[PDB]
Amino acid sequence: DEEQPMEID
Amino acid sequence: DIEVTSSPDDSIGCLSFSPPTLPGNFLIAGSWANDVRCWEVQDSGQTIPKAQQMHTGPVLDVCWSDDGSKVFTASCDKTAKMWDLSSNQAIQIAQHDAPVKTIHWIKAPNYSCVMTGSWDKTLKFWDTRSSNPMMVLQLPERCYCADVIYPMAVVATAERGLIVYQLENQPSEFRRIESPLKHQHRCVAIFKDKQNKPTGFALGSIEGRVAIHYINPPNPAKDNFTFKCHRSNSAPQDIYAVNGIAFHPVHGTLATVGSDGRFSFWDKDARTKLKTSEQLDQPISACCFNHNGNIFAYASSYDWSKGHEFYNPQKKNYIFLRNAAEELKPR
Amino acid sequence: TGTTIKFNPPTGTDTMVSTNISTKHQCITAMKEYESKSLEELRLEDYQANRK
Repeated sequence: DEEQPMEID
Repeated sequence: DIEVTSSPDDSIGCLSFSPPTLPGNFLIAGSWANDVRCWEVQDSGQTIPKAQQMHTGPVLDVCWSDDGSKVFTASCDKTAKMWDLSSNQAIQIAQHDAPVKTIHWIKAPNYSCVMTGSWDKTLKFWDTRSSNPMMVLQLPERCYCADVIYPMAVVATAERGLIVYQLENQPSEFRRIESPLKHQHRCVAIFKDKQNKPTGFALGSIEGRVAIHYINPPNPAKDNFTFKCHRSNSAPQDIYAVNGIAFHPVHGTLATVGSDGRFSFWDKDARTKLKTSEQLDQPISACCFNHNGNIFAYASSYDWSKGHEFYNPQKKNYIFLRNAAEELKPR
Repeated sequence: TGTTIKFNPPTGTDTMVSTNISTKHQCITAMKEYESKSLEELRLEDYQANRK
């Protein structure tokens, strides 16, 4: 959909 | 999304668009019915079945030659063929001792060959005209996925093997890398820098996790990262496998397809999720882009992710085309 | 040799961002019995044994 920040480790 | 006319009868495992040296756009697809098929794609999206060839085993990978005259195939019958398209003739150019998983065309300033990665733990190079491989390289395990962008090649093996090769003058190992993922390797793709030179690669596992790895970053502890993806979700989160990963050829951003039946677009520089699609009726098995990145293809097929009990031989296998390169444009 | 053992999604744990969650793994090669082969390998064996 719209931009979301990455789920990074 | 728009379907492709006359799709194969079984599950699709690989896709490959035509090089820029050809006018128009053409799509190749390999299926578990041991067949290779071709479609001329019109500007309107109408697809025209052009030709077809067959193996005695399921086709696992396909690619094009640089000038656009040949199409290479990799099958589970321990062989690999070259398919001249103007004459519609397919002869054998490669032989292995086990199914062939990967196939790539290497255009060096000094040589040109076909690379084959197989489950016989080897990596052979063919000149398309001689029955002997001009070079054989050893892999420490079965080959699972690969990618080639001169002068760099990356191969992922079983037991989480990861090797990078140099291609100048002749192929050879550059470095063996400790994998940044702790699960089964599945797909890989190489990305380039601002000066159009190969700089790193993206590794995907079966654990809904994709790693970004640069060859020589200034600060690898902060530059190289790993992110979650393709996980449908107080309640348990289902972890699905990454079945394919490819980069947009113009915007440098990447796409991913997984066993969750969805495909997502990602930006690794800004570290953000651009889009995520709807849940298809069955997982998405393969994907690729066209030469200018204006067509994104992805195939909806079963991937044996849940075993043979979940294989429905009557569910229709679809190939979809999305004319959206701007969904991958960064901000 | 082949997917003769029935599928059973292995369980695990993880965090998500900031809380603690549980996980089910929906891949057959994530189980201990199939951790040594890939999906294409298991699928190819079920084909040659006519277990489609």
